Amino acid sequence: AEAGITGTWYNQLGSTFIVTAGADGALTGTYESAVGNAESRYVLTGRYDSAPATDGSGTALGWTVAWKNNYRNAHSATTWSGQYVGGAEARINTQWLLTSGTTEANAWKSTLVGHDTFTKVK
Amino acid sequence: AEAGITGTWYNQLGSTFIVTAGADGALTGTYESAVGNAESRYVLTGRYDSAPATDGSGTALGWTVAWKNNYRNAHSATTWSGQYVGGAEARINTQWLLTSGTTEANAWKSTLVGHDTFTKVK
Amino acid sequence: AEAGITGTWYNQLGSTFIVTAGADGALTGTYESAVGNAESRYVLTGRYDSAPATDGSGTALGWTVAWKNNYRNAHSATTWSGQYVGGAEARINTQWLLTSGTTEANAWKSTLVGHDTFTKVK
Amino acid sequence: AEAGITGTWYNQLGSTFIVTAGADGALTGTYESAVGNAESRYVLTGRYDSAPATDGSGTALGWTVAWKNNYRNAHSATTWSGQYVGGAEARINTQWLLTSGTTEANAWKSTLVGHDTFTKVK
Repeated sequence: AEAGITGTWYNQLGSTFIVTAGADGALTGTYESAVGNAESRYVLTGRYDSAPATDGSGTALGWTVAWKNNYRNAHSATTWSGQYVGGAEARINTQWLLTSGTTEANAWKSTLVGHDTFTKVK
Repeated sequence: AEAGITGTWYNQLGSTFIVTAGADGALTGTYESAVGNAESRYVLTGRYDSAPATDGSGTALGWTVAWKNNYRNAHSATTWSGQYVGGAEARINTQWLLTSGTTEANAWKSTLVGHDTFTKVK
Repeated sequence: AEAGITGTWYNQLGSTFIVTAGADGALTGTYESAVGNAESRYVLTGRYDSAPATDGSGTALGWTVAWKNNYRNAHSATTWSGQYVGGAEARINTQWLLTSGTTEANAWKSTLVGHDTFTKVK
Repeated sequence: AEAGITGTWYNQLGSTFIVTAGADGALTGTYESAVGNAESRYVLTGRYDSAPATDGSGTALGWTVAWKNNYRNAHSATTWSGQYVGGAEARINTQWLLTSGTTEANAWKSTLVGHDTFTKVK
């Protein structure tokens, strides 16, 4: 985990994120998107639970990206929840939630759900 | 947002979290749980998208908590995605994803989904 | 369960659904919405798992509604997953997934997630 | 849709389901699982929204399976929400919710979320 999490990751839709896993469970870095009302790099922050593992289990982690930078303000934020699996073909499997700021009347339709798999190879 | 987000929040199950919304979209603080394989305070980190809003919309935000501290290591992490609505009865409505580290065979059943509403009053 | 599930249910946003729980796990009925690109009644079909329960547990169930009737065709369908809890203040607590038909390029943003609580009283 | 939906489908974990799409939006069939506290075939029921589509969009659909048959009673039900895409390599992409019957104290952890992709080839 940590050492193996640090680095560049790519998902199936062409997005990339670079992260540094800090000794005490922190994750900091940037996310560069491929889809959405995104454009350029956005700051990402999150945490991971190291014990993590005498039965080859994954390391649980999560992070958040608010879609605002100096070129765009999409009034939304996405959170990814999943686990890191290391080795030859290390990967981070996640499920995500994207919430948009809405009026109270449209709040029932404010959150989208999806999944993404990230690899060290693109 | 920001100023109105900073402070203590409580949800329906008795959990509490104290957060500080930083000028440039950061959210940092601690979460003290009521349920789970949690015990005491855990560090939380996240982001919010300020524009946020000439049509009284909510401010989108999200944060992560890895369930590890000096008393417990639950090998899991939870991410909350939602929006802040201010005013008299300000609230943060969220949907969350809790992922546990599993072996590859049980990864299909590694993530729980739920929702939580936080208020300034408990 | 079954007998206690049969009847009319109302949720917080003003929607209503009438269902009949059949002896062998079937659920059939109609859903009349309050929000969405819905208008009138739609057919609903689903299943419930009866054992259900010497430790007052809920009865797991789920159903689907395709948003097409003789007045509207929203090209979408919603599925509700949850459990029935009987008694004085019986309720059905659910989480739902609403998927819209999209082109392959927008499929990442095709599903919304939410929750609804239904009661016998409106 | 309909005609193209009728038939046998397989997902990545080895499960199979046979479905018949009825002229008026109904879906009926059986699901034979590969994972879970499942064993054999279970009845499935659902709906699809036909318009469906002059811009090659998918057909939205959903179905439910209660995990009870003459050999097992797992006290749970799963709902799948997604869309059908036809052609050479037709597929049904879905997100699912699996709810277990729990006591009120564990209801916060009663629902698992995941995704599955089904193809006509296994």
